[PDB]
Amino acid sequence: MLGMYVPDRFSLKSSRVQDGMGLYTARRVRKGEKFGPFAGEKRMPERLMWEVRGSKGEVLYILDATNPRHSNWLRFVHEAPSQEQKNLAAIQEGENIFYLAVEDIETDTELLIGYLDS
Repeated sequence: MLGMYVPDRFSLKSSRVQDGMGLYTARRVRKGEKFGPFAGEKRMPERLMWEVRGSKGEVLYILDATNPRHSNWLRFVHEAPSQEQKNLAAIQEGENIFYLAVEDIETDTELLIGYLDS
């Protein structure tokens, strides 16, 4: 009875960086908007994963979105093949991972995560 939830400001359309679907905007994203937190299963050390680190840089745990039942729609955001295509960057605000829009994003554009650079 339940479909996986995708907010209505986004759409799944054919990805331009991988086979299958990717997450696209269905309306504009303004520079500075942030999305999340990223959801996943908390793993101890032993893509679809984010290390979560403490104030001092020590690894607290890994968030693993491999299982769709324990994650959310941020898992559909593919990695940017080259840093020029990136329009989201991962920020760890406290202990949560958020995806931050680092430029304005037009409607009908695939969201692609990468590193903040310069």
